[PDB]
Amino acid sequence: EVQLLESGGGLVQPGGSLRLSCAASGFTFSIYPMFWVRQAPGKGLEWVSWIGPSGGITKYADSVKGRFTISRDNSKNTLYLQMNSLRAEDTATYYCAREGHNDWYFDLWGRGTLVTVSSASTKGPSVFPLAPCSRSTSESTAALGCLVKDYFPEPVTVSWNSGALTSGVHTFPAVLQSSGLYSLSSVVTVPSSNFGTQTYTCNVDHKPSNTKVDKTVERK
Amino acid sequence: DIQMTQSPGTLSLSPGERATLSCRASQSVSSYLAWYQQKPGQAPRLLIYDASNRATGIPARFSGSGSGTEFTLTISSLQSEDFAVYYCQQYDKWPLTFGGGTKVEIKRTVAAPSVFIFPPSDEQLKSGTASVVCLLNNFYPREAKVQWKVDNALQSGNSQESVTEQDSKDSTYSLSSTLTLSKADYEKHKVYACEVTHQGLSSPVTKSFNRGE
Repeated sequence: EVQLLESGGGLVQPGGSLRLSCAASGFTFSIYPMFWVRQAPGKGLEWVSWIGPSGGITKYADSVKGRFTISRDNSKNTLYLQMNSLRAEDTATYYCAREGHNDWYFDLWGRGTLVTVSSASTKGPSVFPLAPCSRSTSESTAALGCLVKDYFPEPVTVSWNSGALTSGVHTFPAVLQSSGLYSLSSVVTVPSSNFGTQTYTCNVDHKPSNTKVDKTVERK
Repeated sequence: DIQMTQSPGTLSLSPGERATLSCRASQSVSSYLAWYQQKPGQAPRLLIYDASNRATGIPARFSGSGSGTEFTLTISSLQSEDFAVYYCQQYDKWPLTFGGGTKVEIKRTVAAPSVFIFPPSDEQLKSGTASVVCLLNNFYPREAKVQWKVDNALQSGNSQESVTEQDSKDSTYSLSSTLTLSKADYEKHKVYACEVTHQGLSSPVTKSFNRGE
């Protein structure tokens, strides 16, 4: 299978410097030209840089030149992005592409690496139980959950009953606060009966700071 | 240089219905036009290239057309997995430029937003901070409004909100609203209430609670 797996992404202070990796397998690498393209957090797509097969001409975009340089080891079959003096707006997930036949469209994409450019420091979240003070009813459905507050950077996976519970679960997308950190809640909706002998717990996991917490919302 | 114009930026249809997408340039690009599908959480892939040609793999219900300045992606019958975001790029003039995207969203029957209100955990309150959470769960369509009343007092600039994607099984949306206050700020007030306006039900809807010392 034709693959592009890219790596070497993560958290960097601005004016720092990153080297990115795109690893090509399933095809004759040394023939095709290659691209890096980026998409900002949430927003549209934007080309970054190009390179002819051999390695003997490179091209860059305005917002990018002088700071970025694309390169290539044909022998290991691997595309490189070398990144210097990164602005906060250099943040984005970065894809490599390979151009299709005989001009600038992209017929193969990688899975992507996320690049996070900020002074903000890596921080583990706190996990707070969303129990309703709703001690009543009789109302139909029931909801409990989790607040996952003050972390950096993304991502955090959340789960319930270690995998048993999946139905009625909503993990919300993270939200950059005004302090400059992320927060997301994760709720679970389920109708009143089964609860009797059912326990409820968040499995919050944050690999950039190795926090692994299980809070179990106390029922009422 | 050639900015790319994707109208409308979103589209709500039923699975089965025909979807038609508009891409346009600020000048002729003849037929150096390409369409890209990007499923939520995935990479993009090539759908159409050279305006009209399909990349292999891609299924026949996908069709591209147009020429010059004005372009059409057509999905003959919309399947579950065609609910995605779709881009276009002109490749006739340096530099390379991309359309800003059309999101094909699933249209649905109007749906009942269950409301739920969550009191600050004593665990939070200690560290000097207080998050009140309001959950609009499983509803339709996306456009919905929630106000915060503290002692009947209307609030601004302290809450944030968050929405899932269309659910794989019932196609609804859920929504989190989060009011953030400091302990002291919180403890010198009594009624906390979430007011939810929505197409889906009668008059405005309110869930609340009081610190009740």
